[PDB]
Amino acid sequence: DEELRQLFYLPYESTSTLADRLGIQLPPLELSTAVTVLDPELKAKLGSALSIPEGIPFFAFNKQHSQAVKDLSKVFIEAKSLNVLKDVAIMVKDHVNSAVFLAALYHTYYERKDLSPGDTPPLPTVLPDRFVPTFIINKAKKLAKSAIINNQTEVVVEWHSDETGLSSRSPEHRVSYWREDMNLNSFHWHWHLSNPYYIEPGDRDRRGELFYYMHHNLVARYNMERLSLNLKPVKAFEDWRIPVQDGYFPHLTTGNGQEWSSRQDSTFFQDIREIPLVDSNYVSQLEMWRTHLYHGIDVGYLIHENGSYVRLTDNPEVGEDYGINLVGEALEAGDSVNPDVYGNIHNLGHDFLGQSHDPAKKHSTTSGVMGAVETAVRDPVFFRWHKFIDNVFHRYKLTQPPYTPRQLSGNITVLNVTVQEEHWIDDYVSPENLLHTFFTPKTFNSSSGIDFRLKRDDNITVHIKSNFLEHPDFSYTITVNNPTSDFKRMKLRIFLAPKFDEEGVKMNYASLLRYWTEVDVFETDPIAPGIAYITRHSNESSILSTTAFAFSGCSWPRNLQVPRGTQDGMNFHFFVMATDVSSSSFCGRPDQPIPDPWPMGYPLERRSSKATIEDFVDEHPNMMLQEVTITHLRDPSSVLRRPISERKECLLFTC
Amino acid sequence: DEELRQLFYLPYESTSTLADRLGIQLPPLELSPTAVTVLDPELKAKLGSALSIPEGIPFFAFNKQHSQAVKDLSKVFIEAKSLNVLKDVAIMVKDHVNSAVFLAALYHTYYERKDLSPGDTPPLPTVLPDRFVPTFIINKAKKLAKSAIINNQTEVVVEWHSDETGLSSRSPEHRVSYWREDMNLNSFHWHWHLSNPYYIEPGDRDRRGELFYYMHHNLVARYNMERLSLNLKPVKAFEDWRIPVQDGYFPHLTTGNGQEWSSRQDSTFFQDIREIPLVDSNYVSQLEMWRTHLYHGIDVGYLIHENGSYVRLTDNPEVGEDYGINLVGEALEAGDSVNPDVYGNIHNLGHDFLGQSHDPAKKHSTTSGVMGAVETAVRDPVFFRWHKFIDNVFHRYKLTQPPYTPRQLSGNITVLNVTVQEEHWIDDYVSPENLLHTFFTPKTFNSSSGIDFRLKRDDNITVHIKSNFLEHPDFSYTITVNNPTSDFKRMKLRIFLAPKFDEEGVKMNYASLLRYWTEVDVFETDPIAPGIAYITRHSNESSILSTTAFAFSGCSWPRNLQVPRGTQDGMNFHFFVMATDVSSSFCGRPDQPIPDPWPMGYPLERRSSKATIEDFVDEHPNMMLQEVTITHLRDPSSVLRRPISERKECLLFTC
Ligand SMILES: *[C@@H]1O[C@H](CO)[C@@H](O[C@@H]2O[C@H](CO)[C@@H](O)[C@H](O)[C@H]2NC(C)=O)[C@H](O)[C@H]1NC(C)=O
Ligand SMILES: *[C@@H]1O[C@H](CO)[C@@H](O[C@@H]2O[C@H](CO)[C@@H](O)[C@H](O)[C@H]2NC(C)=O)[C@H](O)[C@H]1NC(C)=O
Ligand SMILES: *[C@@H]1O[C@H](CO)[C@@H](O)[C@H](O)[C@H]1NC(C)=O
Ligand SMILES: *[C@@H]1O[C@H](CO)[C@@H](O)[C@H](O)[C@H]1NC(C)=O
Ligand SMILES: *[C@@H]1O[C@H](CO)[C@@H](O)[C@H](O)[C@H]1NC(C)=O
Ligand SMILES: *[C@@H]1O[C@H](CO)[C@@H](O)[C@H](O)[C@H]1NC(C)=O
Ligand SMILES: *[C@@H]1O[C@H](CO)[C@@H](O)[C@H](O)[C@H]1NC(C)=O
Ligand SMILES: *[C@@H]1O[C@H](CO)[C@@H](O)[C@H](O)[C@H]1NC(C)=O
Ligand SMILES: *[C@@H]1O[C@H](CO)[C@@H](O)[C@H](O)[C@H]1NC(C)=O
Ligand SMILES: *[C@@H]1O[C@H](CO)[C@@H](O)[C@H](O)[C@H]1NC(C)=O
Ligand SMILES: *[C@@H]1O[C@H](CO)[C@@H](O)[C@H](O)[C@H]1NC(C)=O
Ligand SMILES: *[C@@H]1O[C@H](CO)[C@@H](O)[C@H](O)[C@H]1NC(C)=O
Ligand code: CUO
Ligand code: CUO
Ligand SMILES: [Cl-]
Ligand SMILES: [Cl-]
Ligand SMILES: [Cl-]
Ligand SMILES: [Cl-]
Ligand SMILES: [Cl-]
Ligand SMILES: [Mg+2]
Ligand code: NA
Repeated sequence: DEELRQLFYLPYESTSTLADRLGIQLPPLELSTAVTVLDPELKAKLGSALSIPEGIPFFAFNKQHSQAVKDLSKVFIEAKSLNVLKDVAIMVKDHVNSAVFLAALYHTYYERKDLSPGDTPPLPTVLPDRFVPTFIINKAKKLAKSAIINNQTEVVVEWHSDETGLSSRSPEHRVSYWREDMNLNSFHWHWHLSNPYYIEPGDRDRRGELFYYMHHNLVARYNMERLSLNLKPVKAFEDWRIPVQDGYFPHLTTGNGQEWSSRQDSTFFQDIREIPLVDSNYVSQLEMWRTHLYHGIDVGYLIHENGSYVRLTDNPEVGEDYGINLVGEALEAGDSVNPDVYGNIHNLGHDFLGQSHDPAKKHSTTSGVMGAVETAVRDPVFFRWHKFIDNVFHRYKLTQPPYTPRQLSGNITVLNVTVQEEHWIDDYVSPENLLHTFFTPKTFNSSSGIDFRLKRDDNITVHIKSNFLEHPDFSYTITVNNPTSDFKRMKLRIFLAPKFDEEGVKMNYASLLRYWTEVDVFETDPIAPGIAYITRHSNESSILSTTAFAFSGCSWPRNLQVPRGTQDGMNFHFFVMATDVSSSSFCGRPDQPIPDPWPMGYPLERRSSKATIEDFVDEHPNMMLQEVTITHLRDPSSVLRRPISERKECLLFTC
Repeated sequence: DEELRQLFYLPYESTSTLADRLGIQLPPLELSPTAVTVLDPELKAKLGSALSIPEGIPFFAFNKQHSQAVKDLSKVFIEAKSLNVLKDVAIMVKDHVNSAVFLAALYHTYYERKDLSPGDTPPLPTVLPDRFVPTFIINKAKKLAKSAIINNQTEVVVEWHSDETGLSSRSPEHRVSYWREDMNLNSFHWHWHLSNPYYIEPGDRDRRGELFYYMHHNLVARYNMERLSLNLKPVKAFEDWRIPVQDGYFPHLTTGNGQEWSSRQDSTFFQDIREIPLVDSNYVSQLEMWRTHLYHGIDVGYLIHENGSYVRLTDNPEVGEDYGINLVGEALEAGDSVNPDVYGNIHNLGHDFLGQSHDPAKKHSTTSGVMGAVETAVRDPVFFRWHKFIDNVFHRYKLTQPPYTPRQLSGNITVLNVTVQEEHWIDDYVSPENLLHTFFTPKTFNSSSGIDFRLKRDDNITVHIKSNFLEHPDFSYTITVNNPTSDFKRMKLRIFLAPKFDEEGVKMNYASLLRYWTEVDVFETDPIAPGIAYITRHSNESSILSTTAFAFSGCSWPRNLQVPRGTQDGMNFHFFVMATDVSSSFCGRPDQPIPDPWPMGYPLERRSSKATIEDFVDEHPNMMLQEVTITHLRDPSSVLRRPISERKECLLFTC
């Protein structure tokens, strides 16, 4: 139902206001203004859903907030039909926190089999306040008021990065376009609502490992963006007695008029003394959880709360859990084997950072953006926290034995690899193995999210325009040989990493492990004996799902599919492996197991005796190491032939 | 001109919006690159730097560029040939000037023009309610307004409590937030600085540097009395600028342009302000060297003029010589300093260092904190730490002065008796002699003169804002004196208040009390006939007051804060009375000299060989030391007779 989709709209307005605008029939009303009557029978089913007060965000990492979303979605998910779901939504909407309501709805599309996440509205069209700076939203309300007066039905407002921080004095602001990318922040929301740590254990396959894998890829790609910008790779925030050097001022205000808290430079990670105090958590508490978890990783087993020991291995027996998954569930934490011993490090860390401006709650303040999944990626400290988290996972990966020859062997030989950018501008054909990136404006209709009307009959639409990194489509072709006498199935596994570090030194195999990111991992049609060519288009990538919002549901943003690269051209490894055998691979499918038994990111998450990626690949005929150049264009038209006039004369052959 | 007063209204709206609402005839209009007044080139050429301050930021009173802009705009207003022309100029420039700069210039104009009276200016909270009322409350008002209009309701009242801006149970400084955030006190601060701006043409005020000292000394002293009433320790100067400011402050204020005031976390360093542009920066060690230079001048008894000559510092001046306290004040503020290059601009810049300490290198595109503006700075607990430092500099200077000689303290009139009596305020209770009370009472004002709450033009909506204030009953005092001479004698009575005991319960000696004395009433009497006379003064006549939520207009110590809070059990205060031989006193009069040649606060700002105030007063028949008790009532009706039936028995005589 596009009737269902309407429930996402105008989340800060009453159900009556939404219903009036949309011609939705309402259940009985009463005065709390006009508010729906909440049937006692429905209320009895709602668990803790109503316990979260209106006027604050959904704090996804907080136990009480997550339980409320889980409790509300439970009713939505268990509704006997979509018509009944629609009725329950309409009835409860006036009585639940709006962000909790929205989170529960999105989660419901992932959990219900008769709903598709691709049919949910793009998050920025629903909660534009989460992605657009305070001053721009305020400027839009102004422009709307004037437009209505002068009988203008449309207005467009826009902004630029030059307006939320000063790059010339703040190196971290150089990558704010990427951290603040509305599609990336929405992807983060989708990931956590598709794979919430509070999910009933068993209803996901390898969710702890997927937590590791998606965030590993998120951190790796961030670093590629940093290298593209002449920044040093992100440093883990691991010594928690050192103040967080780089603060962050989000410049965001919620639809309830609540401006998000900021964090000054040089703020300490401090004990959170909650209200009530008995709900508090402490830095040395998190440190001891970390100590316990490091011990378990180092000795190769966790202790179950039931007293038994659980082996950690990424070479499991049939029916045994993967060690990476067990560590992930313990670290997030989700379905931990022992909450009392290993704790809740990653989630609470978000809340410590998000409350660090007022950790003893003396000043009656809001949380910072680290406290919410749809905003946390904006903050540079997100990536310092996740580099720490990825370090824990890599610590575990290093305890695993290298893949054996048999574990890496394959029947298919990889013979060649070529990458070709598609046509994107007249009179230019990209040389082979060269990819480009550039900035392009995108515009969306914010009136689905914010009611800009002064009075009922006003006809006003506010469009919001801003710049996004983007790239032309590209394809690649893998040439393989099947030397056997029968048809062979294979999975192609393709990963990207920069060739050089920030010092210009070639990264060895060990260092590259921290960088490999998924380009495309998929099964081919059966390969006939002999030579075959397999061609994939960038829009088909395993990391994508299926107008400012190209891909819907849970998807790595298509516009951030290619790292920025540099004006001179930046060199990347393009690793290809042929191995014997519609949702984003980063997101998984709620109702299906991970098909592939190999660990996520295989084979490039384990140590090797080989010193270089070159030496590693040379050992295996089913692996090939290709190379591409990625070039950022400040002015895309620069690729065009310039006249003989205006042509530049070079001092040293090239200029 | 009540048409003049209208210019203060709806400061965030266009001139067209104001004129339309008020039926003001407009000059020619045009469309800016909406309807805006045409600004005559002839007027523009007269405006100096007034137009250089962009719309959308506050007036930053301590900043030299902002103050110059207010001075430049007010100049045109003040020099206008008539009030009709003044109104014309105001109407014409309103669309083209920063609104806070506009308002400041207008208030200053009432002080500076002889045909205008500051008492006729609107109360500041009715003009800029956003400066005094929390963000959440203004936003709640907008919501209540929208609903009211829809339901044909022409009036709405919103209110709030201190429990909503900080948590007293975890933040001792919040216990005195009611006083620091008192809207009348903050308005008084605005008035003081616009009546006595440091940028005034030198000579157009008498002893302005000394008045800067004196008003702030009284402001700090009264704050300390409020702290003692609340079982808080007296305020500590912020003097070692290497130490982070322990107590932060989150103002919870948002301007009418939607710009939320910056906050300051606990434990924030006082840091170099690297301005944009960088050449406009100032540095902590720079301020420290100005301080070193000033301490030196104070200690050796002279300042060095920028012309190379030395200027003696003395509070015993020759006729025609400046007062040392005045010279120090002008150097410290700074205002008409003898040597800007040597003594600097310590006090003003310190406000800006503190106000920008959340982002001192301007990396994060942020706004200033409340310390940057005169109408908000008093809210911040650090205001009083900064002013305790400032008062310490002034006291350092006062201590270099020789004690008053017998001749300087002698008088013809003898003080025989002193009595204080609270007026009637509740039926069936008469206050015992020498007992004063305080309690909290609500006050309400109409905010619709400041904020346009209309959705569309024809809406009839008024938003009242209600909140609690400290208050006290009227009181009077009577001084019994004797004139033992043979002719009529005129005298000035000088009455000061200070607590008797410090925070440790120890009797404060003479030296300690110097830091506490605050003006109660200083005034000249009618000539006193030979023999005995009784002089009775009502509290509403006090010299510290000027002449409905806003009792006294123009520049006045708040009547509601005239009496320190006191305690539930009753707190004891010295009430010092001196008879000396011959429009708030804190504000002075713009056009007239200080009539009294004695230093402000005489004789209780100099050292004495006498150890106690008792010993000091006993030496002089024209001085008497009285004592009063001040008792705060949580519930004012508690003073009433209770039913014999309901009285509870005490274990230890009293309970
Ligand atoms: C911008 O977005 C909103 C989507 O909510 C559109 O508003 C709808 O417009 C249709 C056609 O006028 C109305 O029938 C609906 O009642 C509107 N929905 C709501 C909730 O207001 C709007 O049309 C879009 N504007 C443009 C230019 O496409
Ligand atoms: C609240 O304050 C405003 C003063 O600004 C009053 O609004 C005026 O009301 C009169 C009478 O209706 C109008 O003619 C004026 O045009 C209004 N002025 C403005 C600027 O709107 C309002 O009346 C006050 N409300 C009460 C109850 O006193
Ligand atoms: C409002 O404006 C839109 C776009 O400007 C126009 O297409 C439409 O006819 C109007 N809608 C209504 C209901 O008046
Ligand atoms: C603890 O739980 C695990 C579940 O896998 C089980 O295998 C083990 O037997 C349990 N320990 C005991 C002694 O119950
Ligand atoms: C190749 O295919 C055979 C037959 O399916 C399979 O059993 C074996 O695992 C593969 N061998 C190699 C060389 O990896
Ligand atoms: C791979 O393909 C590229 C271009 O299509 C070509 O330069 C190269 O010769 C090929 N290598 C092999 C082994 O076919
Ligand atoms: C790839 O996706 C983008 C956005 O959806 C689209 O512009 C482009 O045409 C797509 N390419 C193809 C051939 O589908
Ligand atoms: C607005 O409402 C008030 C009462 O709240 C009323 O006195 C006044 O007449 C109204 N204004 C108009 C123009 O009707
Ligand atoms: C410097 O200024 C003072 C101010 O009174 C004046 O008396 C003195 O003559 C000046 N010094 C010189 C040398 O000009
Ligand atoms: C007392 O009055 C006389 C006459 O005016 C005056 O000279 C003297 O200064 C006054 N004060 C004292 C203490 O003598
Ligand atoms: C002062 O006045 C009070 C009350 O009016 C009286 O009781 C006391 O005796 C007086 N003292 C003198 C010295 O007159
Ligand atoms: C003193 O001022 C207050 C506030 O304006 C007023 O309520 C009281 O009546 C005044 N007292 C007298 C007697 O003027
Ligand atoms: O989890 Cu995805 O934000 Cu730390
Ligand atoms: O000066 Cu009155 O605010 Cu420091
Ligand atoms: Cl149901
Ligand atoms: Cl942008
Ligand atoms: Cl701590
Ligand atoms: Cl508590
Ligand atoms: Cl600069
Ligand atoms: Mg100090
Ligand atoms: Na909110």
